[PDB]
Amino acid sequence: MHLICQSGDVLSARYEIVDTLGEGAFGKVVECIDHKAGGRHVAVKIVKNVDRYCEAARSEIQVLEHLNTTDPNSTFRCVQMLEWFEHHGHICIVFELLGLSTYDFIKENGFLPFRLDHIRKMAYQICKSVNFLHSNKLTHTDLKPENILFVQSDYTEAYNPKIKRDERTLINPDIKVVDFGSATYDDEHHSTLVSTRHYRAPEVILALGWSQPCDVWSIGCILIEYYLGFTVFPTHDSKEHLAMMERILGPLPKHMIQKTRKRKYFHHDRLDWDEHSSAGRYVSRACKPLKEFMLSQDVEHERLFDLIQKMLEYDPAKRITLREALKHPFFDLLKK
Ligand SMILES: O=C1N=Cc2ccc3c(-c4ccccc4)c(Br)[nH]c3c21
Ligand SMILES: [Br-]
Ligand code: NA
Repeated sequence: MHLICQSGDVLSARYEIVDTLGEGAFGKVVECIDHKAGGRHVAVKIVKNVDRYCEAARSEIQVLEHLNTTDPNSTFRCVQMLEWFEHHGHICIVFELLGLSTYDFIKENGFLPFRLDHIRKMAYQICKSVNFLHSNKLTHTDLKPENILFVQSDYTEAYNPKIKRDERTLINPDIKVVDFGSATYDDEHHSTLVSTRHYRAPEVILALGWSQPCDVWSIGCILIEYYLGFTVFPTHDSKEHLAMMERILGPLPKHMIQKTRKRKYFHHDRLDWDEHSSAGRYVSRACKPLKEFMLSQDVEHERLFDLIQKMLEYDPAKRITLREALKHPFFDLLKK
């Protein structure tokens, strides 16, 4: 891929590569000049020439033709796909050009959180967008801050005496949702494993089956990360992940424990986790009950945390739907 994704390379006798916007497992996304469309900049996803990513790219193209036809104006803020082509055996998907991902903005700003009023707007848009998917018999399955992009990531920058550091303040917090290569229709095969680990729902970890509610779980994780500026379940070990969950949210429901095929995590229907081991003391000291993460007792913080708590309901059958989430009091300040 390195040989065809360089600055200056031309794709499909039309798109001149400017630079790389980001890289993933799948390949990379590059900003290009569209020399046919008078020099307009676009984003081109160059997909690795590897079966699993080719297949996901083909699936993404189908999902986006469906979504972009149903919502041609992007009222529901899914990214607009413009075209696709093949270039030296790589599938390339052209999209409208967006700004930084919400993840990169956090990272570039030194892992500082977003302001609450921005979180409120971003959350509403994310819920609206994913609800539109949920209304069309789709589950995204891979929601994460890297897949939520600012329409424009421009910021103002000033020294802030309070934290004795320069600080970027986002100008326009409008977002779009990207990456529909894992999105699954209600009547299609469900992989056992979905979502990036940190955003993965307990029903997925426990291999209990999943559907739209697993997106809601991922959104809860995203919102807490927007609030705090860091990932709340940063581990790569499933058992430790579940231990973190229990410290933050309390014990898993017994019926879910009883149903799982992943017997290895449990012993006599409780998590098989030594709280006094090294890893265990770390989980106790670093994690804590969800509400203790609040940085203020002000009612707007309480409202956000009530919503996050409901999104992080363990039992997916009881978890708040995005339809209900859009009516939550946290969003009242957006409404006339
Ligand atoms: O500007 C864009 N218009 C569509 C699009 C899709 C994915 C991206 C990404 C991206 C996201 C996750 C991992 C790697 C890259 C960036 Br950063 N910019 C993108 C755009
Ligand atoms: Br980015
Ligand atoms: Na998770």
